[PDB]
Amino acid sequence: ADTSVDLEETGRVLSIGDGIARVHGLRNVQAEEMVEFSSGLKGMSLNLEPDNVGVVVFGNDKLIKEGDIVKRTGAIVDVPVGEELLGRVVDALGNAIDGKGPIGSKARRRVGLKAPGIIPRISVREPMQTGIKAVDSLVPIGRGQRELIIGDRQTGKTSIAIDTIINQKRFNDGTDEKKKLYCIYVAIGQKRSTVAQLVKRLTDADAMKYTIVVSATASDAAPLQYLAPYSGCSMGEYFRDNGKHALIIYDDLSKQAVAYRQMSLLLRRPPGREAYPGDVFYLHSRLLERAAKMNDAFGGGSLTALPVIETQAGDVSAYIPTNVISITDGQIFLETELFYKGIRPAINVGLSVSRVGSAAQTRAMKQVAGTMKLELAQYREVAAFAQFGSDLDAATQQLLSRGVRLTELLKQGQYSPMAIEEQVAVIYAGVRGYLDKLEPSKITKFENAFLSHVISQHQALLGKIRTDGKISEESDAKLKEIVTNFLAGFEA
Amino acid sequence: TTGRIVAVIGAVVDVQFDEGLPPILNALEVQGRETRLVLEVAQHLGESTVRTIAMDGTEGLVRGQKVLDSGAPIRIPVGPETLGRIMNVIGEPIDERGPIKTKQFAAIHAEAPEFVEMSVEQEILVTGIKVVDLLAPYAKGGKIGLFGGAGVGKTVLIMELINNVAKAHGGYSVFAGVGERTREGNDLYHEMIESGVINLKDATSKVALVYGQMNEPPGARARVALTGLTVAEYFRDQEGQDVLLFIDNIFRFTQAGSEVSALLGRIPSAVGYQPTLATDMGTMQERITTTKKGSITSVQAIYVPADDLTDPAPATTFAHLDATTVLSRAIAELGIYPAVDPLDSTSRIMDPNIVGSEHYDVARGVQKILQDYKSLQDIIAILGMDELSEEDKLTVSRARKIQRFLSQPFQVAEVFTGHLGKLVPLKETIKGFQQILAGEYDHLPEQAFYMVGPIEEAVAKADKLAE
Amino acid sequence: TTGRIVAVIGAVVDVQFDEGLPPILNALEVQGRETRLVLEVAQHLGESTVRTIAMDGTEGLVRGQKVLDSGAPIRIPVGPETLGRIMNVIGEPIDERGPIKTKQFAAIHAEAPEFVEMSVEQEILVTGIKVVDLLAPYAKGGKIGLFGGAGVGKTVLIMELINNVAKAHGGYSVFAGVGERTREGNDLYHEMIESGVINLKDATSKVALVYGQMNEPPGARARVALTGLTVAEYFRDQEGQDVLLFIDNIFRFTQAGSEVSALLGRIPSAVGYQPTLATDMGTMQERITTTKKGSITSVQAIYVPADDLTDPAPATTFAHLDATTVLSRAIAELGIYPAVDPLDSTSRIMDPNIVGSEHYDVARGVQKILQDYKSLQDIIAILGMDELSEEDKLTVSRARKIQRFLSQPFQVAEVFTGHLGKLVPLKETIKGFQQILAGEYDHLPEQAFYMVGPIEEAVAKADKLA
Ligand SMILES: CC[C@H]1O[C@]2(C)[C@H](OC(C)=O)[C@@]1(C)O[C@@H](/C=C/C=C/C=C/c1oc(=O)cc(OC)c1C)[C@@H]2O
Ligand SMILES: Nc1ncnc2c1ncn2[C@@H]1O[C@H](COP(=O)(O)OP(=O)(O)NP(=O)(O)O)[C@@H](O)[C@H]1O
Ligand SMILES: Nc1ncnc2c1ncn2[C@@H]1O[C@H](COP(=O)(O)OP(=O)(O)NP(=O)(O)O)[C@@H](O)[C@H]1O
Ligand SMILES: Nc1ncnc2c1ncn2[C@@H]1O[C@H](COP(=O)(O)OP(=O)(O)O)[C@@H](O)[C@H]1O
Ligand SMILES: [Mg+2]
Ligand SMILES: [Mg+2]
Ligand SMILES: [Mg+2]
Repeated sequence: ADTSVDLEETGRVLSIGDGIARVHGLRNVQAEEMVEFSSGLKGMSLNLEPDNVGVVVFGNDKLIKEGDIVKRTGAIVDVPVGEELLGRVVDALGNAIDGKGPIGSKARRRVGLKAPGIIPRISVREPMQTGIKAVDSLVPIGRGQRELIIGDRQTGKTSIAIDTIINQKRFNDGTDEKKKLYCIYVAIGQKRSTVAQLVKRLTDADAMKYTIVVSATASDAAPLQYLAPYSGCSMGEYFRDNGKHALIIYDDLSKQAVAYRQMSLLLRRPPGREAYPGDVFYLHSRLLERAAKMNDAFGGGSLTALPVIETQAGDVSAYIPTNVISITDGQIFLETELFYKGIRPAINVGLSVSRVGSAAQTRAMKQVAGTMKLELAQYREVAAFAQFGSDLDAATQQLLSRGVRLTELLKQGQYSPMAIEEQVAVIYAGVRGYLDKLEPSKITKFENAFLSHVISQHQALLGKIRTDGKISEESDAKLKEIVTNFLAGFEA
Repeated sequence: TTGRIVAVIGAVVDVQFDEGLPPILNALEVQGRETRLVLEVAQHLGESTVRTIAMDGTEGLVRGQKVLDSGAPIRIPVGPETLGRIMNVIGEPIDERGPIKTKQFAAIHAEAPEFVEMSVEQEILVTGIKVVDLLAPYAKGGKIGLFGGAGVGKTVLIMELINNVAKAHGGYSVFAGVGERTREGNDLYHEMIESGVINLKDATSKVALVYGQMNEPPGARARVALTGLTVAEYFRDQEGQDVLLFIDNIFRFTQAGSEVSALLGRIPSAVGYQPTLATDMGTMQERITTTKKGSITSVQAIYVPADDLTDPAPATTFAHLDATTVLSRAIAELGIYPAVDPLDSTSRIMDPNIVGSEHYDVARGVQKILQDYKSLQDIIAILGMDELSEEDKLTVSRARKIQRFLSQPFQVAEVFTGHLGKLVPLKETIKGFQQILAGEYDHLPEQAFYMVGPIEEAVAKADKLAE
Repeated sequence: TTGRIVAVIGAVVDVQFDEGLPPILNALEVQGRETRLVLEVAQHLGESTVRTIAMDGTEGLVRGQKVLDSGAPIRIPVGPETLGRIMNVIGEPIDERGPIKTKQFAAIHAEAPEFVEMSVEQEILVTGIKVVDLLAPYAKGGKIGLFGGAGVGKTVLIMELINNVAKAHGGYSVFAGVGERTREGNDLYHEMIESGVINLKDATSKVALVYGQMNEPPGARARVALTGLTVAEYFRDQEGQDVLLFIDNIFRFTQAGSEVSALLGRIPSAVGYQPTLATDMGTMQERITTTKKGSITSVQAIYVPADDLTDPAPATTFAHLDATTVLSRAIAELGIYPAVDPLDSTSRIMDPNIVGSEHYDVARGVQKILQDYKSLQDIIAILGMDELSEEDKLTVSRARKIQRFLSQPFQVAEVFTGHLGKLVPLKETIKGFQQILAGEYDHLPEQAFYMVGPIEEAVAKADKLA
């Protein structure tokens, strides 16, 4: 009596095509459980129907044929989790792809876990410094916050994320464990060579050490790409739940949606708006809710998320775009127009926001950029309203003079994340009007000069601003002195 | 009765009962779960099989799993012992403070008040917000709606109203968070406490809370609003008090439905919506109402997909309101907060017979000029300003100034504006505008009119700006 | 194994088997036909049936007809003996020159090189085309894409590049004509013969040609890319060879895919396309790549339907290139050739640390001015230039001359330009563009810049006008 293949813990492929198996026994599988195919190929029980189980396949369905034996696993899908992953490149399931050996994991985690409720969290209060003035000044990001990077192809979205990860060496190479930030980079639908490039740079920047990279690229099965984000999420909660700090980049959630759409349609689930399943909102909400700030009762750890979304024809109003913008705690909108115009990063002041406000900013920063945002907004307007110098007063001449100067200061190159104090110094200079007489064209050069000066000579002021975290009365006075004088020598 | 699960596909679970088929709306409990899973019966497929919507995750469910008919729709603990507490779609405490010991329980599903139960009193409910008050006054016991696309201020506005109104309000308040951000319920809870609206030590709690956030399955989302609303109807009827109902965001109720609609086997209606949208909305919105027994003052936030007010949802909701505050990204984009659209916001009490003509003439006055200016915007854009008559270039002036005077620093957005929140009284509003309209400030600069409270601050700010 | 034709619809033939059910991807040979008819298994419908995609017209097939499992997937001749030959999707010669006698045979379906196999060296590939070189430079072993609506310049650009680069290339080249014109294959072959890249006498040909044109049934068009692809893979890995791979047009593949998709019985995705669009592009695009073993510089022409770049097909393709040349009808109609959109074409090499900052700065210089022009455009349109600022009018002047200098005559397009084809060396481009920017030519007339190679020629053209 060979009883190994009873229809309760096992089943047999009735048919297979396009990555969907319609398995025949599996009488005791649970919705969302993982099963195994003769071929060592893992799948997931998504539809539990009266007469069959619809199984989504985590791999090339070419090796599956009608009749194959499918085995339960008894487990809802999960993945390796923990410190072992740092510095390693894994696939959507955890397996290493850097051919640097197995991961030494001792912990696992279900990819699909509800985000901590109301009780377990505390208001986001600690900054998450990007290194980018524009960002850190105008659309602040705190830990446990979700902030979106959105824009058309090539407007620079990934760069925002890279610079951030890289800026984290400051604290990670440091002493303080509370300030440390472990990073997770999830590439989705992307191209292998691009990712390989990515991991190189991270390595060259000495950032891999604290980063884990989950890769679910273009040729990866739909379900891998689909799962990928949740996978990476789970690895992040490890840190979050253990009083440690993590940062996760979902690059990008657009390609995952298509995978979801595909996976979903191939399971015969009626297409919805724009062809996507009626639950794409949910697909993302569920995920991003997980990024969170835990109270001291739960370790005070946190997970901060930076999902990316690609618009078309810079149309942010778009259904998906809006679906995600309505979940996150703000957005960074990059325009190609600005980009070409010289405004790099192409952050669109007006359209980008942070729902956390200054609570995620050091007093130093709040001090300098407290009103700047709405100022620039109001600037952009009059700048338009006078593209014909219409009987213009002074308050507005001053308004355009600041506007331009400030706009120049928020410009920034790549791969050179600035330290918080550095930012304050430079913004300071502008906001205070010390630059209102400099020629716009000069500004950038000045900032390089100035920053040079203080860093080299004045690190005492830098270290105090940095340390006190505020701009004291004397610091504000030692600053005035420097700028004004240097500016003059400079304006020889 | 006891049924078995026969199929699981997402939030929708089909159940087969051998004997006695649970009626539609009935709640069923899934046996064998660490957590309580309720399934609401949605349809009778026939063959003694019912199609249902899960009130929670369906992972782990197995074909054949046991399910008992609870014999009744979802019933929740309703009553005064709900105050200061946090509840589930299904009435479970989620604040970690122990059971909710109510004398009674209520089904979240119920008929709406009859026509002969309607009330018609209409009395202005001053908020302190220049815009609203001036142009689209809210009404005590009325239905208010805050419309806005993603990130334009719906929540903040609901936030300042809680502060400016809920806070003094002598009566209960029920805030229901439907399909919104979890971070948000935590911000709010802890604020209610630090301000004593919620009291954890005694019975001075003046606000009950109900939550079914974005991290939930469509099922929960399709119901929390009911739960919430249900709590509120108690205090209206069984106690007869003045309730204040806050829902953020009612859109989520509708999107919830759309999310399972297909799995229920329905041809989609337009824009992807389910074909029962309106009725689904109707049977709900009709409960959210003031009656002769008690009074409700509901403030509902309404999401506008893609910024398109014509979307079947936002569109379908306008008729349910007595007062509407329409927010616009175009306004917000300029830095004008609260980003209300002065020409798209309305109130049923904007009647001379109700607020008076000074009120009225001002409002209308304010609106004419803004309209007058809208029309010209696109034209002087290209053709420039010279050819414009002094007559017509003064309205460009006054208009741009008003556009500003309409902004206001909220007390709940200092983290945003970097400005102390100002509350303005009705007359300070009327007068201030009255004056601008009168030519009485054609000397001060526009900027003096941006982000300030009362007109005097605009005058003071002129000077400060005077260098 | 022998199955029987169960159903037939267009290219979708359903075959049932009794003893051996063939795995997906396996090539079956239909029995009882004048010529080879391969069927590629697509899925197991259960009930002992398989649904397959024909590789040739299905007319004549009859229900109950016998089909034979080849036992493997479509396999094609690979090696140097393919050099100088034209072959089919299924690897048979179509050049009427006999059988392709190779040692090895490869199957058209392979997996993409692994992560660890990737390469990250980034070298610039100069093409001699001003716009390309300056603003969206290509890269050795890189991925280039030419986006173009109908009759905009995709093919002419590929040819010019074949001319300027392929001609003086050490290794091999593989042209794959997918869904395009038959005459084009013919135009090329014979030309290839002439310039000797194809030699019908010796073994000195440097190019292997694979074609499945506008006349084939969908399934063929859906696989030829894979075919050319395979050939290229051989040279790359098996000989650590530096390859060149030209494809015209890769859009066709996706189109082909949409043709059979309904027949496969799938709910359509947006715009009627197959829900597997992206993955299909994916597992295919991912094999067209350089690796540690070998280099594959690949230039692929990407047709844009109805001129809509937001169409799922092209839209989904951007993500697979290292450098993209988006062609514009508007520009072409203005008479600018090549009709390249300067603010829409990009390159992962446009980094100061790679092209040098001199290059980097002119590049962004040029774009900035054109961007600026752009904003002025609304107004210039109703009111012209009159109302413009002295300063503004200056951007406009410069922009109109920078705009003109971006055009250039290709040899390949001599018959239409009426001018002799030109190849401008990078430094010459970097330069000529500085000067323009720098106001060194504010005195010359625009017309002087139109249709020229080096700046030097533009000065002259100015004398000739004057
Ligand atoms: C809408 C087309 C746009 O595409 C451009 C890139 C410009 O957009 C911006 C951002 O730059 C643009 C507005 O105008 C084009 C300019 C085209 C110029 C055509 C010149 C033709 C011309 O110029 C001459 O000087 C002499 C000539 O004939 C002897 C001919 C035909 C450019 O390609
Ligand atoms: N601050 C910056 N200054 C200058 N160049 C920048 C800036 N940030 C990004 N880049 C460059 O701008 C280009 C766009 O970068 P990238 O972040 O890849 O945009 P993207 O949205 O990821 N593009 P893609 O994902 O391919 O659609 C690259 O060349 C970057 O090198
Ligand atoms: N570089 C060029 N210079 C001058 N004329 C050109 C150039 N490129 C294209 N043309 C003209 O445009 C026509 C179409 O060129 P071609 O390269 O065939 O476009 P295409 O993109 O291949 N068209 P199709 O493939 O049908 O979409 C040519 O025959 C010429 O008349
Ligand atoms: N009253 C306001 N004053 C100033 N800024 C505000 C105000 N309301 C909204 N904002 C800006 O808008 C953002 C989004 O507002 P929020 O209530 O989250 O939007 P939604 O309407 O989408 O819920 C805030 O984080 C803040 O930066
Ligand atoms: Mg990117
Ligand atoms: Mg909100
Ligand atoms: Mg062509």
